Amino acid sequence: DCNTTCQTPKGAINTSLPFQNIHPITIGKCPKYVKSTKLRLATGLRNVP
Amino acid sequence: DIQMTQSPATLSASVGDRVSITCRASQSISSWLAWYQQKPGKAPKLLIYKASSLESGVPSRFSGSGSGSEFTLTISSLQPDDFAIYYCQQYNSYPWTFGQGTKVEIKRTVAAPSVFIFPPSDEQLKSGTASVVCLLNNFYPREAKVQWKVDNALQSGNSQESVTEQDSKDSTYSLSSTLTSKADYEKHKVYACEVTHQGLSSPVTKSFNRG
Amino acid sequence: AIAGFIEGGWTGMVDGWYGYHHQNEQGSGYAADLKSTQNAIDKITNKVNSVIEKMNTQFTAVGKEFNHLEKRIENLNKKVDDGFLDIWTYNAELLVLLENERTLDYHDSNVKNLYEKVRNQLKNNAKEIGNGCFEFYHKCDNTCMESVKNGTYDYPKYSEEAKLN
Amino acid sequence: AIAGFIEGGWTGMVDGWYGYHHQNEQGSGYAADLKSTQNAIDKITNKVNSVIEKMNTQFTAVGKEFNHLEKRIENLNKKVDDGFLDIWTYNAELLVLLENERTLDYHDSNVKNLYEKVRNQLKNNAKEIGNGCFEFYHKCDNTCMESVKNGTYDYPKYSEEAKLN
Amino acid sequence: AIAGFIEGGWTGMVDGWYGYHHQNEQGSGYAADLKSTQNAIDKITNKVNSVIEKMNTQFTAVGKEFNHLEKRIENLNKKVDDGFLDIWTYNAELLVLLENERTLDYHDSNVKNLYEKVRNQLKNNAKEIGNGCFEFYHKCDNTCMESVKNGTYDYPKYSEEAKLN
Amino acid sequence: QVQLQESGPGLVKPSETLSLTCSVSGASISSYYWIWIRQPGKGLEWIGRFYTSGSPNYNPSLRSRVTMSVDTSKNQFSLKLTSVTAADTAVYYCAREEHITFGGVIVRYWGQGTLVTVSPASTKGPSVFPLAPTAALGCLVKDYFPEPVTVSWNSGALTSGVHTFPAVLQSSGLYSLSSVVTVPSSSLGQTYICNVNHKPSNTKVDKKVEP
Amino acid sequence: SDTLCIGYHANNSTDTVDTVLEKNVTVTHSVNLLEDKHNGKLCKLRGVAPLHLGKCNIAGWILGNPECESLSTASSWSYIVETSSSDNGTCYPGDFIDYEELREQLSSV
Ligand SMILES: *[C@@H]1O[C@H](CO)[C@@H](O[C@@H]2O[C@H](CO)[C@@H](O)[C@H](O)[C@H]2NC(C)=O)[C@H](O)[C@H]1NC(C)=O
Repeated sequence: DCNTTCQTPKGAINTSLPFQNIHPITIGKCPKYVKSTKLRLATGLRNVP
Repeated sequence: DIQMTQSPATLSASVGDRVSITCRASQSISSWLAWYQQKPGKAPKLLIYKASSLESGVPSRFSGSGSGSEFTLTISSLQPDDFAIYYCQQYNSYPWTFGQGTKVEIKRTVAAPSVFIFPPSDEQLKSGTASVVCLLNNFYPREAKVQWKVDNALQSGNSQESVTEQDSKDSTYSLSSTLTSKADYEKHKVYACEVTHQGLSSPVTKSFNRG
Repeated sequence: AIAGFIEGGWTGMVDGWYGYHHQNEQGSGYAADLKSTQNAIDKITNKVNSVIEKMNTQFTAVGKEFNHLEKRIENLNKKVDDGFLDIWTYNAELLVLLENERTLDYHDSNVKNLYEKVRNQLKNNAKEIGNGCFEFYHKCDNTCMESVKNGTYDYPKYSEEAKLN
Repeated sequence: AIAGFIEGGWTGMVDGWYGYHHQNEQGSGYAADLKSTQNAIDKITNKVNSVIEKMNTQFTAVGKEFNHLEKRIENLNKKVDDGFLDIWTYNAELLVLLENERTLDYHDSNVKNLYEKVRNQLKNNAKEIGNGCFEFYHKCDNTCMESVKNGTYDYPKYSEEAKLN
Repeated sequence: AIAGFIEGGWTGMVDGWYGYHHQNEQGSGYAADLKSTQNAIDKITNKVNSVIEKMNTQFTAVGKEFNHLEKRIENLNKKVDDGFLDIWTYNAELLVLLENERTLDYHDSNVKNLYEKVRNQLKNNAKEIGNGCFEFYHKCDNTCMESVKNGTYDYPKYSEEAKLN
Repeated sequence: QVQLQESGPGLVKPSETLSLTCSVSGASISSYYWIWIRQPGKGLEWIGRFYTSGSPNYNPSLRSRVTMSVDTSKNQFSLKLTSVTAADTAVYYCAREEHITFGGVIVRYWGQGTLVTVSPASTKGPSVFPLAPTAALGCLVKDYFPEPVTVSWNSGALTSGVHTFPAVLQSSGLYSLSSVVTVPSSSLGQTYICNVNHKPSNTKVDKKVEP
Repeated sequence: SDTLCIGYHANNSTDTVDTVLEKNVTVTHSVNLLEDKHNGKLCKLRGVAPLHLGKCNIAGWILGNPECESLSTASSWSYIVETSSSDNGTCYPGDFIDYEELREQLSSV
């Protein structure tokens, strides 16, 4: 009984973020499929204790 | 410092309704605004920090919006558990200042009170004071007239009532009216509690005979 | 600035991204520059939101069905999907690489422009030990220390005390 | 530099992007540094042209026609069009965001490197009031003022006059 | 720094990207700063590899065949190919333009941060002639010259000799 | 997740010095900024912040009277409010100030709050009376000072249908509280005891409520 | 004797980011632009429930195969779901002319 904007054969995704790596075949207003394992964007500074 | 002006002061909406609480800063505070939920007799729970960012474990029905001065907390589909006082807090500069508060109560279908009457225990009677207690149990709305009677005689300014906070499951209230003797109590026989509520067709009377 | 001349960062400084550590007769401790930390967050939030919000995607069903005598257009459909995959994986990855460089460069600028505001106010009254520190040749009380922090420092009234030291 | 230490810009300076305001006995007024303004334009024109000219588009007819029994390949055509739309809207938007940052950073560099050429020539002869200005401790005539502007300033002949002031 | 204040580069400096030219009684010559050259290469190799390696392409056969009664889907196939062509030519070209700017800016930073380490150690003992050079007011032997290079220079023991000069 | 626990006098006389202690378990007292927040009636007011190393900050409207300290050995955080009046009668909360993030600095973990009354009036133990009896039965926690009183049923076993009422300030200046519970009338043949704790008078009493 | 220092934040964050010049740079704070999580459920798209067919495919459902009797189509759906067990189609052998085209046109009603 869940609600979604993007549907995938293995399960619904709810974001937000511009990119996904769940599944290439998607139905709806979906994030663009990429082959990346991570797309981490630094916000803080270089951590040197 | 910065004055946080909150609107509304009180709010009453049904389950499924959209609720909007507006906070205003006396100067531009960028996006350094937090929203807290304070349940009765508890410490405030953080719902939204940084004007719009949602706290981990908080239902997505809660949402924040705004920048500068005008800020908005939104409960998209109100739930019986959402009964609380909601607070906005700026953290742009010191001192940190909170909003005055917004109390949200849950609107539901009319429920008539269960009326109970309690005579003063023969233990209390041994010290020169008698307290007759009337209980209105699990009712909505909160408002009810509770009038005391010793014969047919209506009682004036020797009674005090206390109401429970709205039940976080079925959105009902409980009211306890207390009539405080001993020489005056031993004088009279019948002790009636007249209950006027919008759910009842006519006033309900629960009484006892002394003995 | 970051790992440049100022060797490391402080785990002791708890309440901000950039700030100051002072030491005098009244005491010592870390104090976060709130104003510069707040701006840094406000600009980087704008960066994070810009990368996120500018992606406005159309309603699309990626899935298609073709029979045993439609393999050519099936492979055309695959070429379209694999084409978008390669374009997006490459652009998204490089965007991250380029923005992370700019973000860490941005933090370097803020730490440097904070050192070059303290140095810019003090001159002769304190010696640059390096490592981001200024050893005062005079008595700098908590008001003197706070006057540097907000940028309302009075130079001449300590220079004569600094000259003998 | 821009909104950094130099508070605001001049509506009075009419004929250039960066320049100088002087004040002496002979008079006062705004004078635009033509050479640095000209380079700035020449580099930014190259930036604007590079974003424009590098788009070399093929002759294409985007329009296609499919009957009532060709909805699958019609939707494949839509996926191709909506795919290019999303790629181009996203890349064009971010390119603008990233280039505008670089352009405003470029202007900041030019204003800073102009201040740090005047400061670099003067040293002791003028005090840094901040706000981009230098209060001379000596008589700086229109030739003295122009000698700083073109970068042929003579330092030692005013230092003794500056020392007493 | 590059073509900024330091006029030109040295063909004489053979073994590094950035370095020093000294001159004293013991002799003269070019010496490459190995540590800063090594880092510069290590960072730019990472840049070159990042642009190269992040391209992970799918196994695809671009070629398709359509008969005389399949011109619409033939032109759809051409639109897909010409679409990818335009996207890739534009992105690849601009990426090169933007990265080359950043690389030449990176080299400028390294040359500047090397000058502003020598200047940062010396102060009064040598005069800035400009052009990237420091004319010592005292005897700076090969050990003195090497003490500046590695960043372990002793300032006070020459200042009195520099004061009279 | 970290625990914070407020401890204090509960009752303090006018012009005296209030001393409160925040006992922290789960994290080090030396690693974080710690804040005091009080609510009177009125909304929330931020007292100030303190850190081991260092430089505290207090609200300008309180600066002259407030002092904060950290005990590293007992892992404790203290508040000292001097020359107190009736305006200082509030529920005092100790909260942790989380390290800088993208948010960045926000109160997430709070204590459960401690009530402090400013009055020359003396401490008084309550007299507990049974309210004898679906059937309703209760306990009357009568004549006490100051707040609060904790009431449970069957040593905390009975939770279902329990209504502990907010206290009422009587004509005497003392407090009266009622606590009721609705049980099946078939389940009375099954002991019902109310446990009453009033901390400041050190009154601990249990009471069997029988029909 | 009196000192003032300029510095920057550090914590015990082990989050690493990759820049164009440097790999595995440990940072104090970060955000993930990639979504790598799903609820593992076939949900309602646009607020409208999907048409689930179970042991039947579109051919079996639309023609009214005897094995597809215990199946009720709603007034509307956002998408159609078939399973790996959707083997019930044309029980009598033959060709369903423009089957895929009908499937595409029935996908959302
Ligand atoms: C529909 O249901 C199933 C398909 O899953 C059919 O049952 C099998 O049919 C195959 C022929 O394809 C036989 O080889 C098997 O022996 C059957 N039993 C199995 C595999 O469970 C069934 O015949 C179909 N019926 C209709 C009316 O379409």
